[PDB]
Amino acid sequence: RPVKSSFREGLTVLEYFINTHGARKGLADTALRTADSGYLTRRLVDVSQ
Amino acid sequence: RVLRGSRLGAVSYETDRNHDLAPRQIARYRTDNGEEFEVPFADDAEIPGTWLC
Amino acid sequence: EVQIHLVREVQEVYRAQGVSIHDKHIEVIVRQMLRRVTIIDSGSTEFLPGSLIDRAEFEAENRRVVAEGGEPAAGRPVLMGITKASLATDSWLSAASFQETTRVLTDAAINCRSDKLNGLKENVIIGKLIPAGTGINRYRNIAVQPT
Amino acid sequence: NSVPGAPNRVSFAKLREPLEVPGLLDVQTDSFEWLIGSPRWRESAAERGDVNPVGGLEEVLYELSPIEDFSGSMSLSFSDPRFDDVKAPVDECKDKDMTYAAPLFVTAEFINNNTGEIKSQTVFMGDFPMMTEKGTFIINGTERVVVSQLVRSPGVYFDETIDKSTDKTLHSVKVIPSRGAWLEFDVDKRDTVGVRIDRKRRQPVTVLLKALGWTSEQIVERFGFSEIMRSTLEKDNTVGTDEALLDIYRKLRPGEPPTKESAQTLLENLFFKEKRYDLARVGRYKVNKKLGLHVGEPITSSTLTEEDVVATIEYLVRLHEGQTTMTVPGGVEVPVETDDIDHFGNRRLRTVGELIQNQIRVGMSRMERVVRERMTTQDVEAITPQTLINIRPVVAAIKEFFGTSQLSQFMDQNNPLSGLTHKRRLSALGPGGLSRERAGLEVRDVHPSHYGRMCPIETPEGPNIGLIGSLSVYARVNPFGFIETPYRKVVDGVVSDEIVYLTADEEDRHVVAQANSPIDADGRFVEPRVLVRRKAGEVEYVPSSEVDYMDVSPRQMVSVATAMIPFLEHDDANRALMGANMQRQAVPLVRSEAPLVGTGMELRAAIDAGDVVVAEESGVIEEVSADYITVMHDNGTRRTYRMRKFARSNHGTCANQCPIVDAGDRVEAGQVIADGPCTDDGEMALGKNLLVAIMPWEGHNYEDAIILSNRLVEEDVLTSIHIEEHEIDARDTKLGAEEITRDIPNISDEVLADLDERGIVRIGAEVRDGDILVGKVTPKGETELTPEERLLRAIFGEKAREVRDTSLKVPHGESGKVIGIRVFSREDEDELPAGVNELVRVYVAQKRKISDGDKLAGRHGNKGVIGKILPVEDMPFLADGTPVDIILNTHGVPRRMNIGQILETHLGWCAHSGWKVDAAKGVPDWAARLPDELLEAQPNAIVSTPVFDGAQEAELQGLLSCTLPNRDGDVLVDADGKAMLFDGRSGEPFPYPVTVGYMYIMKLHHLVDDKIHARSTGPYSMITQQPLGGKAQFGGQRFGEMECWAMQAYGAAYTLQELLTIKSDDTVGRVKVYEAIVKGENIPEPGIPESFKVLLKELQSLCLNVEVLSS
Amino acid sequence: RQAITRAMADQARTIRIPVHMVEVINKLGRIQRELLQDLGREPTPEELAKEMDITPEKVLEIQQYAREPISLDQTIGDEGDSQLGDFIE
Amino acid sequence: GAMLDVNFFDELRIGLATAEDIRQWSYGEVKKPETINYRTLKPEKDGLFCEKIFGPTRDWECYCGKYKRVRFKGIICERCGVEVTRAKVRRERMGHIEL
Amino acid sequence: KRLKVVAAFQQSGNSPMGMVLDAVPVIPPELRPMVQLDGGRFATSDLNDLYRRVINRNNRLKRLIDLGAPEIIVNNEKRMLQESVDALFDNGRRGRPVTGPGNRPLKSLSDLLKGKQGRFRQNLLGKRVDYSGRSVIVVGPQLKLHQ
Amino acid sequence: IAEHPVLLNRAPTLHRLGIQAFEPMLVEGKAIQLHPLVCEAFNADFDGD
DNA sequence: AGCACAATTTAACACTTT
DNA sequence: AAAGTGTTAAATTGTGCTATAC
Ligand SMILES: [Mg+2]
Ligand SMILES: [Zn+2]
Repeated sequence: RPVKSSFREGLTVLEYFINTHGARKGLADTALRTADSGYLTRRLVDVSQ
Repeated sequence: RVLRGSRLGAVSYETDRNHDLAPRQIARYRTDNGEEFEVPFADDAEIPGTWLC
Repeated sequence: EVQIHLVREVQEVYRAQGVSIHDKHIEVIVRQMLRRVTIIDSGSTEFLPGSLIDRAEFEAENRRVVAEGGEPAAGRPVLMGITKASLATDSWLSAASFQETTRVLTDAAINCRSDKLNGLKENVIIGKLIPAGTGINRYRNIAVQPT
Repeated sequence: NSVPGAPNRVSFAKLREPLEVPGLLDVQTDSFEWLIGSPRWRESAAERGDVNPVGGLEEVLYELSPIEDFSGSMSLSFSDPRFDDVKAPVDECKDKDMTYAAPLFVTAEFINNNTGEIKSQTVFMGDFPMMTEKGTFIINGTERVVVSQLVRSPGVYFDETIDKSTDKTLHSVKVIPSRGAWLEFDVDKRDTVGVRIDRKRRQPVTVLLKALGWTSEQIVERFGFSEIMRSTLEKDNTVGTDEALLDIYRKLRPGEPPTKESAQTLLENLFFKEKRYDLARVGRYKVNKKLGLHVGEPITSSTLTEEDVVATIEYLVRLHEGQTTMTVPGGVEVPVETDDIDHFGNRRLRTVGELIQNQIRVGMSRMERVVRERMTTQDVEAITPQTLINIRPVVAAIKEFFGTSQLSQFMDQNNPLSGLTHKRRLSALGPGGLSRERAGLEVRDVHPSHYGRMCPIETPEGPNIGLIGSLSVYARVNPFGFIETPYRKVVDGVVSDEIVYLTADEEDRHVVAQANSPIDADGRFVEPRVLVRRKAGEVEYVPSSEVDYMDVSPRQMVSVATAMIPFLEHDDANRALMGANMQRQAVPLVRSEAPLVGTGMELRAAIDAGDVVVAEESGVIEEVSADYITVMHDNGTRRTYRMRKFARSNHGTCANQCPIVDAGDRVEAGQVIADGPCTDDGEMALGKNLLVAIMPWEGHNYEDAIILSNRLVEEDVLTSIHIEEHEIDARDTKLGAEEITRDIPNISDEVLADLDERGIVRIGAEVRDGDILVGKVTPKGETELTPEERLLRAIFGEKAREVRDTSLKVPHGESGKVIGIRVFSREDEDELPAGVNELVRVYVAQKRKISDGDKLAGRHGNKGVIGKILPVEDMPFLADGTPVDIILNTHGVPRRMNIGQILETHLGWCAHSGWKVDAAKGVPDWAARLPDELLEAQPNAIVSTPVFDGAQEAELQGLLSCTLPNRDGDVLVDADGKAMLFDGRSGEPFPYPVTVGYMYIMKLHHLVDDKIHARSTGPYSMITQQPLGGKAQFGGQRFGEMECWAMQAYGAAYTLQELLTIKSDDTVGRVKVYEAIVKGENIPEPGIPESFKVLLKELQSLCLNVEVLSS
Repeated sequence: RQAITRAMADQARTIRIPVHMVEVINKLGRIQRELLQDLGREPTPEELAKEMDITPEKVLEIQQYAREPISLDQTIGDEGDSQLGDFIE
Repeated sequence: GAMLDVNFFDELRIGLATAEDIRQWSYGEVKKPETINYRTLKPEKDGLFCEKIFGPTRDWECYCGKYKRVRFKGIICERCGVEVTRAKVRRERMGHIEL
Repeated sequence: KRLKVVAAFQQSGNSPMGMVLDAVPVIPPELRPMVQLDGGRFATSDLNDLYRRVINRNNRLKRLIDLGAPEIIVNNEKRMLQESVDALFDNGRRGRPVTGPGNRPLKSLSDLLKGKQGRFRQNLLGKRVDYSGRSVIVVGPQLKLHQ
Repeated sequence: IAEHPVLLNRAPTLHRLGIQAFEPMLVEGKAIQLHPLVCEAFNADFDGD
């Protein structure tokens, strides 16, 4: 499209609704990524103690 | 809330000992498939003939 | 060359996001992968083909084999992951506490496999002192007296 | 607007809206009075279609009747379910711990066919729990909320996959009903079909099709294009009806003798007899709309018919060919495309009434096979139905639903906003829905069909993002369970007002404009091209003749809690999410000042949440007092409203309720007559207005911490009231009866000073941690003392006192006054459970100030705990000597992208002091599009910026240049928004100006007094002797796995061995360490942990000879 | 039928009750359900002892025998990591 | 090698348990499917909680109650069969069922 | 694959006769307690039902054999005994799991050791400790680094 | 309490510097006062941790 | 639910009777 | 030329894992 407004001028309705896609996908990926990293740390501690 | 519970019994506080204890005698029973079992008993006790080993 | 490849391919991912990890840590991890050899021909010394044996025990049983008839066991080095190597360890108490407790406990019992308590995961379990830091003999057997 | 006693709050809105905000609790109440069959729904269904409307209970009774056995000579029929009046009123139900209910009456009728009988009896079905006025149920005294659920709708779903082996496309289907068997028609890797029925490994189409009774000419005839179908008809090898029937039976059972019953009745007993396969009244709509069957018919036949089945196969064979349309014999043609499982036209909403209906159905089906069981073992002539009916499974299913479920939750009440947004919540997890760990990344994301139906901003933050959402403002639920959304239809480029409620399916068939489009006074767009939203979610730019719908307003995509953020469109979506989630956790203060700058959604989210006493009919106030308001209506009678004072909420917060009318006022219908917990003059007030500077001050506001002034502690700006409830009960034991009395075993006479003569404390007695509330003493039967204690009794002369001492003492760390004592007794006929002689509850009030460690938060997702409370003398003050109240940090503003918290800091200064736009020669250029009566404003004026149509960035800069002087002529804030602050601690001014303003901050419910825990030695567990967990018990902090890895990586062997043996498990080491610490000796060597010797026993009980060897 | 009902008396409860007390528990439960269906409400102990020709001090004592043990190894909250045995001091 | 397992650990060996080892650990055969009394809330004989096999519920008291002090320890009460001993050996004695 | 298990039973002093059972050990009753909660309520520890079912079907087999019975009833009883002991050792493996009230599977002996709840990762590797507390944190900008 | 160190720990304990010993000093209130330089090692922020 | 992995089948093959 | 017959690959099932504290 893309979003041509800024957060000082303020976004419109459609640009904000478009922005919510990536802004929620990043949060879900952060939760799943910190779930995945502890398993890798656990296996690395166990193979090399 | 907390919900305390107990398996029914008691805990006594006699400090343990190991020298003066009333004296005991050992019986020995014999089961059907040739096994031998030693059972302690008090001296003032009628030692029974059959025992569930 | 596989050490160069593994260190470079891990450190590339860690460099692309601006994280500095020194290579000695990745080398400590990578050294624990290449510790074993697989058997081609058994010779005649108790080694099943296709089994993954430690390199030191393999060279010990190939050292002894020059006496009592020379037939050296032939094996190539293998590279295996951290789960596969962490599961195939000597200690049976340290491997059951990690993954697949049923199928580790049930083939430790068939082999009558014993433990010696030398890692620091079983000394954590049994309540002993771990053998690292102030728990080794040369540090905790210090005698202190006034001059 | 259109509320009679509203405060005059001026708005910055540049647009007008045709449709006003609906009755926000209509998602809950309209689905219950469909289930009852109230005359409101009976009218409102006919008001929009619905030629014959049937109730929620009529739909179960009409699909259970008639009960007929295999004899076929006797029939039982239920009809006309009606309700009696409620047994107890609402507040009394919350007093005596009884549930809100009403008796159910259903006319039964038993007709024997051999002689003819009509004894139609009226049967009492049960005490059915009723919904209150505010959309909540009252169960066992407490208040619960039944939450809506998102499930996929049953029907036909097509999809397309690409496998990387042979690089072709495989189109599959899934016909998923409610309560039936599955069947898929795949296309395999080799060119074939995928006709696996009830998940058993394979089939080709011609086995099922010739099993259905189709000759081998008609398969080539109807499936004639069908280059795959004749291929499978060559490679199938199975010819005939019986030869395929034996194959179907042998693949389905497996290995059973083929009969002629199991040939032609198994296929009709899996998809055609309406007791093992019944896709619901939603599903028969979906297949009729998808395949294009007989749409011009009001069909009610919930069984899978045969014709649609073969139509399904044709659809699949026209999908793996390349096509767009398909006409079936006898129906309209339809588009041919794959379906999305997460579209909002395939994701329906099981609301509150449908869950009750499912529980009543599964209860009646247990009731059903008792009736025909006693239709045989009894002798007729005559068995009234009454003999026949046993309603015990239905009431058991109802009671087992309302408690002990995950969809009937405790009401989230610590302000009206959380009470409002705990209803209107669309949760995806629960029974019959997906799980929390088995949920992929596809359902969590925002689909483009969420616009106007679910809010993309408001959702939880933990491991529940996307699984729990909330409805929009203008949304509405279909009779089938889909979600509608209003639109203004525009004809010939002229926007009319015929408001149509579209669903998510037919929204994509049209195109939809944008709400902030320049309509010019008739309906015509000013610009010839409009912004628009196309079918797949694309954002086009289309000329103004194809546009056929417009939004009814901006803020339509956004929820109720999200619409109360001023300057939403300047915040990032993560911070707006946190700001919408931190508004439902604020506590009710004792003063509750209204916000100085808000949106228009405060006044409507308070009178619809129900925590505000609203005058019913227009009258005139006769008598007001802090307990009651008697108004006198215009026609005769009076009405008394009883305010609830200092009631405990579900979460400990106060529920005070005070009037705002005097003893001579004239009121109108709907006017707010008494404020609630977090309200001020009828509108929501969650926090307070505080003077804020944005300087970083001396490292106390370092990395999100907030420092305060001491004025807020001296003047009770952020003081709340918290009420705790303590409960004890005297039961009947095996040795006697527990007695509540002042006669307590061995204890001082000083700790009995507040207890009265019958046990419990006095109202007004101040308690602390360790004081006795209810004096209760339980019989102990027998034990024999130690010789030392038996000597100590004989010296002082005290008896043994064989009864125990189990009193009710307050838990560790709590204190406060005593409000009330509620005591139920068996001797006064109160309702208590079996073997409970007495049951007493004591309420404890506590007035909490603000303290360092408490958590404050703003509206824009900014938050942080108090790190410092400075005295009022050393705090940066202005030129007046007025000190500031909070000092927020600079470095948290730019990197979090929520600078709307700066803009309400600026407008909040203007609304503090008032502007006057001097249009003495003309209105200036910035204020050309301002409304009138914003050109000037008196000080402390409340304004309102709506969500996506508010104050622009070029009008705050105008209002900042006229910011009327305080008492002397002295402008304290210049045009940039910054002021010149002195230093309260050193004296000399700060060298550069500093942004000051008025922010609206809220005190969250994450207080320090609920979080601090300490433990030296407390209760231990049962099997393994490790300590307990949590502040309710004593509990120790868990020293888990990663902490052990950290202590091993340090090299500290001895601290690890101490944390793992003599602090958790070493049972003889625990008391030895305590003795060595008290007597002052050295800590002994640890033993063996008693959780390791449990492992040896659980390994020896698995038949493993685990033996420990020495050397 | 005698063998099936005697087995359901003997080996169906974790705390073994003799068959006469199982008989009076079944009789009390049947009389309670019948009086509930006749009354449309739950009966009372002194009401139940009128039907069964016993004292009302006997009825609650009989009712406090037929309470079966709640299992120690079920998850109690929605957070599934906790069981019941982690909460009993 | 060390059944008390107090601080002398050199190895820890696992293995299959033959039927001669299972009736060597055990202190008697449980032969009734009974747990506890319903009135007297005392453990029944030859059941899953039997005192005779697993140990005393109270410290240094037998089942019938003839011996109740630490002066008698190690002996077995001739009328009830319960060895008077501490009471926390109920969490360490085993038991076996003969199939 | 077969040489692995045959060499395991050949090398050590094991014998495969321990794979079929003839006596079943019973865990001491303080590890499967029966705790009387206040209010006169009882709680059993879910291993008692499986032990009860094993000794129940064993007593019924011992009665059917002495009474004299056709082969069908005795074979059905022996299959029920096999399924009861299999439900005791590892529930839910062969066939459908034994459920209690509420359609939840009962907890067998194998479910005490597996998982992130097993005895191993829950109570052996990380424990709760005495002499500890927790609280919220605020910033302390006047302290020294060690305070 | 003088010269008696205490271990402070913040979950998750990612590296070995997530457990550190300090000496204590009695502070009125109910919040632990952390030093503003160790917050990089704990990865602690003061928004309610 | 999926991601991986190793054990256990349809079927695809030449080889040898019939 | 049919008919097995045993040996050799793709399909086919089951097992195990999935962060941390309140
Ligand atoms: Mg934080
Ligand atoms: Zn005795």
